[PDB]
Amino acid sequence: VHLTPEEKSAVTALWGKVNVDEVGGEALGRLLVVYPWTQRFFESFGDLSTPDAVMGNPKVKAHGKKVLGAFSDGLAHLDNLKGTFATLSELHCDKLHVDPENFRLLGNVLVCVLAHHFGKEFTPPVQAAYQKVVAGVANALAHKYH
Amino acid sequence: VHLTPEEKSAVTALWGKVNVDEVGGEALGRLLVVYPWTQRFFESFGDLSTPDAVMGNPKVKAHGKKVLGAFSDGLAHLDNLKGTFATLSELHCDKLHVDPENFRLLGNVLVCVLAHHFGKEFTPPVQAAYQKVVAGVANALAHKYH
Amino acid sequence: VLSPADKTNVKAAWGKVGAHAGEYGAEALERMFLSFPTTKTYFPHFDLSHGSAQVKGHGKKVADALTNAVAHVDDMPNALSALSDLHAHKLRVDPVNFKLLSHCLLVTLAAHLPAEFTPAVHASLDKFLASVSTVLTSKYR
Amino acid sequence: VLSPADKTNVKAAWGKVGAHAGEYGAEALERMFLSFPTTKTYFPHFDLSHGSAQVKGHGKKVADALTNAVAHVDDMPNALSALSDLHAHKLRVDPVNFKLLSHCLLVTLAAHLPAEFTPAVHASLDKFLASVSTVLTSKYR
Ligand code: HEM
Ligand code: HEM
Ligand code: HEM
Ligand code: HEM
Ligand SMILES: C[C@H](Oc1cc2cc(F)ccc2nc1N)c1[nH]c(=O)ccc1-n1cccn1
Ligand SMILES: C[C@H](Oc1cc2cc(F)ccc2nc1N)c1[nH]c(=O)ccc1-n1cccn1
Repeated sequence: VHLTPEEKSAVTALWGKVNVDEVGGEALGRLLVVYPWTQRFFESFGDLSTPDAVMGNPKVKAHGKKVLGAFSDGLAHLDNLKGTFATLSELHCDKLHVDPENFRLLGNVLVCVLAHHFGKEFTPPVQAAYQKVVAGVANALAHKYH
Repeated sequence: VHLTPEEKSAVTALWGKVNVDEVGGEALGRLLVVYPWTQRFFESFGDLSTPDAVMGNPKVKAHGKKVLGAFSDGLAHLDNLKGTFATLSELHCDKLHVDPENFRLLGNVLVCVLAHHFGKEFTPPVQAAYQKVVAGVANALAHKYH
Repeated sequence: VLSPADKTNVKAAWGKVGAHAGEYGAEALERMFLSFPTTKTYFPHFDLSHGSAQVKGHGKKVADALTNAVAHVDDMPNALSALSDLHAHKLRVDPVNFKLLSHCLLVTLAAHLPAEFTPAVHASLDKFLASVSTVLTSKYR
Repeated sequence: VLSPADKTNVKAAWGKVGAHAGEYGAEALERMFLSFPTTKTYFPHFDLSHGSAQVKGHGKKVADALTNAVAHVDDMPNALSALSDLHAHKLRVDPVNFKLLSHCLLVTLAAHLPAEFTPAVHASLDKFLASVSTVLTSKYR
């Protein structure tokens, strides 16, 4: 992913302020509420029957934190996203059979969450830089399908 | 794209019987009729206002023959689709900005056309082999985005 | 969103299937399982061998649901509510699978009814299958 | 397909936008043009510089169409027929672009109305925008 130096600076500064205990769980929770077929992949999490049950589920919170960690790994390796996500791509494709469109959906839900947390600070140029990042992550996760 | 020896034989035998003057034009024509926003990329073709105008349009027929030629080239280079179509992918992705979902749609319309022409001979195992082919071609056309 | 001509085109094409509806349904499923093997994950409990009675039986149910959808084309959320409960609430079928089955049904119709499978009819059937798919994958209760 | 709760959630959330409707519409377009530059191809005739009066004017038209869609949520194909003709027949907008604008509107609402943007409301608005998108990209005449 190519970011301009101004984009790289704005992306890094915002990311450093991300609440690590909330943002990931909220992005995953919203994926499960907004796109309910994604719940099929998380039957071991128990109760996901209502938005309140999803958002307060500790497995959603913990898994969401792992998902946030992987996006963070992407930001540390923007020049080698395919290589960084190789093992994750094999897991999601070959084992879980997650349709790649769902990767794009999660990336965009994460962008909605960053907007929700940062408000006016999540400006249209800041969003544009984050869209390049999440598209690169979704593409890297879908690489083993390609 | 990996085809079994039985798949390679059945794919080659059917492909050898394809009417080179019709099949490509019919696949492109059906893309334009079934998914009408694709017409935006072909404004130089003139009248595309009705299914009969699309199907009898000589620019649709000639361009469809070029599209069929590229799928024919894909079948000859299943082990190197990305390299074979590198220039074609630069045209569609960098110059035309065709959304990649449209490449999948054309591949599937081509499968519908092959079924239309071959009838009972286009058996479910024959279709399965052709689906591997068209997914690979669509993936190679979208590679310059990746 | 279906036009009045789309509804007529679907009724004409689906009417020509008539009594062989179950056969077309079974073939579309077989095509789906062979072409897109990930779809088999929704049917671990099925015998999926060629000519399996279970696939034939299921094919008839799918085809009969489509006949019912055609008959209630303007009232599909109400008429297909039980099937939405099953696919959207219980099974949580990823919508991509409906695009795969829809494509395999179009292939089956193109192979067996070539005179009926005109570009206009292909367009109307594709729209009809997408509308039925939206209803079956949405939670609207 | 929208549930009764979705319609209530959309009416409440879109009602909270109130006088700022046009501002949110303009910001969603700006976010779309910057995040997904391919979308600019549909607007060669627009001044797309930041704070352009044309983008502000268009933003108000988009937002007002959405208000009209909410006001006729159970009769959208009939109420939006003119917009459908424009986007599907005349402009031939690729449906992917509707997903992009819909996402940018959700981002704008998440940034400016955080108290309203609950997971349940986010789900209802996403379904509403997808239903409006299907109507605007279909030829039903
Ligand atoms: C594009 C964004 C995504 C990222 C970065 C991502 C990242 C991750 C990570 C880091 C793990 C943990 C792997 C481990 O422990 O070794 C994981 C597991 C998993 N992911 Fe994803 N994922 C993404 C999208 C998805 C989507 C869209 C789905 C399903 C709809 C999904 C379903 C799963 C499942 C089912 C597991 C296994 C969880 C378990 O152990 O029960 N992921 N993902
Ligand atoms: C995945 C299947 C596809 C294949 C194999 C394919 C193949 C081709 C080929 C071989 C050419 C001619 C390039 C040359 O001049 O050598 C071409 C041109 C082009 N293709 Fe595709 N194409 C595909 C899909 C699409 C789609 C989905 C669209 C638009 C919706 C599209 C739009 C075009 C356009 C606009 C041109 C330039 C035509 C002109 O000169 O006026 N193609 N394509
Ligand atoms: C046009 C699209 C479809 C229609 C009209 C349809 C229709 C049906 C019908 C009528 C039933 C039987 C319900 C009953 O017993 O009363 C059923 C069952 C089911 N469908 Fe679908 N279906 C469609 C697509 C799909 C797809 C795409 C999948 C997954 C890939 C799927 C998976 C299932 C499963 C797993 C069952 C339960 C089968 C059993 O245990 O007997 N369906 N479907
Ligand atoms: C929620 C989705 C959308 C709604 C409600 C919407 C609404 C509208 C409205 C109300 C107009 C003005 C029609 C008039 O003048 O009477 C319009 C114009 C237009 N829309 Fe959309 N639109 C949407 C999405 C899109 C998208 C995704 C694109 C392309 C990326 C697009 C491209 C256009 C263009 C090019 C025009 C003509 C603008 C002009 O010349 O003044 N629209 N839209
Ligand atoms: C009866 C049906 O009502 C709706 C269909 C909707 C489809 C959507 F994708 C989003 C919203 C819709 N809202 C409706 N009221 C209808 N009404 C029409 O004026 C035209 C075609 C039509 N149709 C029949 C089958 C599929 N479309
Ligand atoms: C009035 C509307 O009618 C249809 C909506 C359709 C949507 C489709 F995606 C395909 C076919 C449809 N057919 C309808 N008759 C309707 N009817 C309902 O029983 C439930 C929800 C609902 N709705 C309002 C806005 C969006 N959905």
